[PDB]
Parts: sequence; C-alpha cells; structure tokens
Amino acid sequence: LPALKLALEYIVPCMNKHGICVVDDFLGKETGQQIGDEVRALHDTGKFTDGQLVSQKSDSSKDIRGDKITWIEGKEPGCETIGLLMSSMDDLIRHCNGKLGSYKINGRTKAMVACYPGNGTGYVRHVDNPNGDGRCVTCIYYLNKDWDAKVSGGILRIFPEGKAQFADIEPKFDRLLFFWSDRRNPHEVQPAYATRYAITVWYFDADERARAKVKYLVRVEL
Ligand SMILES: Cc1cc(NC(=O)CCC(=O)O)nc(C)c1Br
Ligand SMILES: [Fe+3]
Repeated sequence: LPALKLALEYIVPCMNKHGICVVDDFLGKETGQQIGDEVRALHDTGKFTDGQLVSQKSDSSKDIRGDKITWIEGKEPGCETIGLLMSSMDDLIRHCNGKLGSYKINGRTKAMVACYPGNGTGYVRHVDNPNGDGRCVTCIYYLNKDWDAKVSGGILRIFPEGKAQFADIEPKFDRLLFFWSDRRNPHEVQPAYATRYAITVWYFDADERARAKVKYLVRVEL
C-alpha cells in the first residue's frame, strides 16, 4: 500500500480505537531481507552492545546478558536500507499528522535496533514513557524470517490499560507495530529462544516534548 492509504484507512482509525496497530508486509520481502542483512552485518561486525545485564553472578565469566542495542541514525555506511525504513516510517507518520489522538508529531529519536540473542532472555514489563518525556508513539519494525513463537518465543505482550486481556504480538518478518508510548501500553518481551531483531523509533509530540524540556532542562551565558 501507499503510505497515505495505509495511514488514513488503517493506522489512524486503529490507533485511535485500540492504541495498538499491526501492519503486515510493510516493505515486502526484498527490502525486508535487505534490512535483515544490514542488521545482521552490524551484529556480525560487533556494532551492538554486549546486552543488558540480566543476572549478575558472584563470578563474571558466567554473567548472563539479554537484549543488545545499537543506535542507528540511518546515514551510516552499511545502514542505507535501515535509513530507508526510517524514512518510510516517517512518511507514514507524516501522512497521519493531526489525526493520531490530538498529538502534533514534530520529531523522533534515532532508531534503536535491538537483538535478543536467543538465550532465553526477554524484557521485563515496563512503560516506554512513564514520566511525560515527550514520546507519544512507539514504532517497531520486525525482521525475523519465518518466526515461530510457539518454538522460539519472543512475543511482545502488551497489557492495554484497563483491560483484563493481553495483546500478544509475534515479532514476525516485515511486520510494523505502533502503540501509544505512555502508560496506556505496559508491555514485556517474553523469553526469546532464537535470535530476535527489531528496530524501534519513538515519535515526539510537540507540546509534551516542549514542556518536558521545561521541567527537565540548555544553559546560555549571562
Ligand atoms: C531498552 C528498552 C527496550 C524496549 N524494548 C521493548 O519494549 C521491546 C519491543 C520489542 O522488541 O518487541 N523498550 C524500552 C523503553 C527500553 Br529503555
Ligand atoms: Fe518498550
């Protein structure tokens, strides 16, 4: 689909109704696999962190580490398709502008590329923006070809505010996910038993981020 049709006819109404929106086959197999290739290249060349310290043993050789991070601006050599992805996310958001909540999105973060190494680690339940830091939408792109969560785990489980039920999102290849970043969407990553990659950017609301800057401060000489 074109960004505009998908945004107007699916993403906006879905986000406003549920605060979670799943878009399958966002870029298609060729581009998706190119992104996968770049992400794996970054991994294989050591551009990721060693991963979140999960268990700190008395000894450190047996330390267990979870999700590995790298921040990608999108102009880096070898990250050209990632930059293409980020631009396509941005086009999708731009063609929603004004219609997602009352938010006026005026910026985003760089891309946080995560790699769960497949050793059983996941990510604890949390809220992305609990303190009013300006992030209003979480956007995640999944690159894991033929992911079977029944075997490999790694479901993102969201606990939408004031609902008994979970929303389980499998980290399926070429899948794009949006959710409100605030307390309406606590979530966790269930233990991943295979290598799981995802690419996250957060979009800022202009007003929230403007007054976050006020409360959190940016110093000029007298
Ligand atoms: C380090 C860090 C990771 C995440 N990632 C996820 O919630 C997982 C989404 C997915 O991969 O499905 N969120 C925050 C607020 C921080 Br900080
Ligand atoms: Fe999160």
